Amino acid sequence: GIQGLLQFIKEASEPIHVRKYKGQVVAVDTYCWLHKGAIACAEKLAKGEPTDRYVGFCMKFVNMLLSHGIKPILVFDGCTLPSKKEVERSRRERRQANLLKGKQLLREGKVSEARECFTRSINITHAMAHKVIKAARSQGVDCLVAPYEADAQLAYLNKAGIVQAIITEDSDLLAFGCKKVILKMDQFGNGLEIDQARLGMCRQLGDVFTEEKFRYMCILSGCAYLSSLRGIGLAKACKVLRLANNPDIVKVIKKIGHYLKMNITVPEDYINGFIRANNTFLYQLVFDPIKRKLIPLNAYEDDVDPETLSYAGQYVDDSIALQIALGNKDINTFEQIDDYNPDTLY
DNA sequence: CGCTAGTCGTCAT
DNA sequence: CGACTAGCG
Ligand SMILES: Nc1ncnc2c1ncn2[C@H]1C[C@H](O)[C@@H](COP(=O)(O)O)O1
Ligand SMILES: [Mn+2]
Ligand SMILES: [Mn+2]
Ligand SMILES: [Mn+2]
Ligand SMILES: [Mn+2]
Ligand SMILES: [Mn+2]
Ligand SMILES: [Mn+2]
Ligand code: NA
Repeated sequence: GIQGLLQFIKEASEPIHVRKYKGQVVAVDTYCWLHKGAIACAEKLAKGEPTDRYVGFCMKFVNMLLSHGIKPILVFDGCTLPSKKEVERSRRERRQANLLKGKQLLREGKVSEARECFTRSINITHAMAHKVIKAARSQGVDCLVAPYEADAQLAYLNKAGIVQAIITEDSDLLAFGCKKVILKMDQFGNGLEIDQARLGMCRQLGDVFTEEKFRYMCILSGCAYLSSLRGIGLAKACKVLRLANNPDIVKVIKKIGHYLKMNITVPEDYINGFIRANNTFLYQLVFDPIKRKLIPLNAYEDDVDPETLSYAGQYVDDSIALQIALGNKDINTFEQIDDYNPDTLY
């Protein structure tokens, strides 16, 4: 997620109701609902007791969408992306702590604080996701497990014209080049929409409303794939790309201190990591549900060698990718946990 | 002052 | 995933 991006481009946002997309197709970033839903039953999840409350939670949203003639496609995160591994480890660490300190507090009588710890330690498993998937399919709703981050899969579905809008809490989706994004959507259908075309409604951006420069700015502010330089956020990054008159981004980043009148030490690795992050936003693997095969989010340019792009996701055989996308294949064990055949979105 | 970095909350009785 | 804020320059 781009820290503070939603406030930074807030003038491009427009309150809406989802009936706006009646009779159209909308893809969902389902881990947002999953997380919110799992919080409601955190005690039982932390204690290992059985629960399916989070299923009902997600399902009231899905049913709400259906009541307004919306075709939802639930998308799920798949295998872990190397580019993101660090950030993920950090989350795990925090969760681990909040589990121990939680249990600790249960052995000190204090349950009020223990629950506040349990709510911050929930880990969303693939089994839980799959429960949501079965529940959804029982209502005729398509589900799709992304090969890697759902962000990219969603962006792809949007850019391909497969869906008209993405529902998510996550600002990243704009850096991936989503067309339309629906944030803050509640159980009634009220949300905030940001169109890519309307980023020019943000005077604060200047000419940084093109897809490329916007992406550069997001990376420079600090993202999941690369931490910012010391003291650089959206404002500074944006400013740098505004004053930037050179087309080559590397030389810009080498003169970033000059553009901001600061003494910024830029490590040589920061460049390669920037290239890495850029390439990850551009080329992260996704699954074409129509051709049923793995593809990068955008076609490889002449300036990128795909062999160097392992951090953006490893290729696997299309048949495996398909079984993962169907939610048939367990991400961890790669064993078959279900037998859904749609032949008897795809 | 604007801005970044780090801490706290998402559920729901 | 984000919102909020104390404190940084
Ligand atoms: N605490 C919390 N609240 C809301 N959304 C969250 C949270 N942690 C992660 N996420 C989002 C980030 C990803 O888009 C997705 C999977 O993250 P993963 O870490 O694999 O579960 O869920
Ligand atoms: Mn609760
Ligand atoms: Mn895989
Ligand atoms: Mn995500
Ligand atoms: Mn993201
Ligand atoms: Mn070219
Ligand atoms: Mn202040
Ligand atoms: Na930053």
